Amino acid sequence: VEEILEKALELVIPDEEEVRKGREAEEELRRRLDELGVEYVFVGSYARNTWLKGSLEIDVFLLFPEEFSKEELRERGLEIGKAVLDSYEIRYAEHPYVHGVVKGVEVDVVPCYKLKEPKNIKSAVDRTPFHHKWLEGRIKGKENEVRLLKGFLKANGIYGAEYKVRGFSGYLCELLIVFYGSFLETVKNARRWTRRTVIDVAKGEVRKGEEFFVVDPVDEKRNVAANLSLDNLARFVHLCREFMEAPSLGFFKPKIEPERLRKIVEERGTAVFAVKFRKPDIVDDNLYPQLERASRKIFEFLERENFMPLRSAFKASEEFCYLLFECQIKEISRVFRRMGPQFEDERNVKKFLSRNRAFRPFIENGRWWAFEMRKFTTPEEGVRSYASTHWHTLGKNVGESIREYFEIISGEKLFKEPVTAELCEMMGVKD
RNA sequence: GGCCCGGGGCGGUUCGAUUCCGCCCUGGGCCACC
Ligand SMILES: Nc1ccn([C@@H]2O[C@H](COP(=O)(O)OP(=O)(O)OP(=O)(O)O)[C@@H](O)[C@H]2O)c(=O)n1
Ligand SMILES: [Mg+2]
Repeated sequence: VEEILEKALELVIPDEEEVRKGREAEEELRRRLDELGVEYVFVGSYARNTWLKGSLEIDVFLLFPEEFSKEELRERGLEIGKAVLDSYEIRYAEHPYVHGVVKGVEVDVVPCYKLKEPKNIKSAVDRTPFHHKWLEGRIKGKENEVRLLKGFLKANGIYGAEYKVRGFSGYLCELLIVFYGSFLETVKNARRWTRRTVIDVAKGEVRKGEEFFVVDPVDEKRNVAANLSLDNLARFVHLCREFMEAPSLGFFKPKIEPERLRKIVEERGTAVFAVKFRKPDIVDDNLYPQLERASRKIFEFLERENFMPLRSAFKASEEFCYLLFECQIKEISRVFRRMGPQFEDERNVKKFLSRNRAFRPFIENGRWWAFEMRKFTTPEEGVRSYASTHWHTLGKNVGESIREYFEIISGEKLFKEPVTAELCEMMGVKD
């Protein structure tokens, strides 16, 4: 360990050239903003020197009086953001902000209400400046520890808190370091975390609760780890146990033949198909929760129709989106048996038998049963039907897109699509 | 936009639904975009 972590610092700590570049960009931002005479404050990992090597992104916050309208914040904010960046892009889900570059560095110009007491927030990001003040004096000296933690989560796919990841936010990493004292202590204790572990940083306590909860020092009602999924919490805990057991530098390093994949699927004997549709032109933060719903809704449909679904997944390229499925049943019989009433109450038995049927119901164990016919005998046939009539329940945007067009890609043609990596992961193909 | 909790109308399926699949309207929270 001791040694491994030393080498690890070389992958997480920014070199003197990247730091300079960030400082050079910092000064430029101040000079441009001072010329406008705007009120701003630097926050985030850049401000606390906790940003991960190769992930430099400066956060500048524009402070506005709380009396201001949210519309005003949006208009003035974007006005200032655009006038201060070399080039910019504007694309958000709810809270507005401008993304750009200043002297080769990524920058986020974010508008927010300058308040006192983060109790009742007015804009989604009002806590941020307060997180900064709380951390400034506590994280000073332990920033390399935060970086190891970030580099660890990043190299293993659970670093972002955004929906595409559902992992650990940067701020959460910093609270953990403040709570445990170091990357190693965090990892040692995380091995004992549970799905009901509550970490109260301000109280310096860990208690049992109703769900994994990391209390914000700035607001006790805020769960800093709110969007961390159970499975990612589990992957982290399991990763911590492995790292302690066999301390490797590979834990900080970021981690196939389409013809091989065909052989594998052939050997598994499963039904592997995908629902393909055009990708809605919307933010990742809106797209993903929809693909998750769409993916889940179809998966549940496949389970109640007895196709015995194994797993589902999804891929979103720039063109299309794909919802992936694997089922144990490639084809089921046309008939099935519907349970009827007990022979005892004749009223319902009469109604049951009056039903026009093709085979005539029988008695088994004191109750009537009837052979009914399915409307589809293959997983693909059912999904084609489901997705055509229930598109409205597949997410607001993903559902409307599927309404205007979708297709079921199966067999040979499916391995030609940009989903091969996703399938391998989904099927547990190893090597 | 997604999730959670709660109201008020419906339709389909079923011998049988409040409870299965869905659809309108609506109240309150929460999360992602910093
Ligand atoms: N889900 C989020 C996202 C952001 N923030 C706040 O916004 C700040 C800036 O977050 P961001 O710029 O997204 O990342 P950093 O925290 O700066 O860390 P890094 O850029 O390395 O990801 C955080 O410090 C935190 O106070 C938060 O509380 N919760
Ligand atoms: Mg940043």
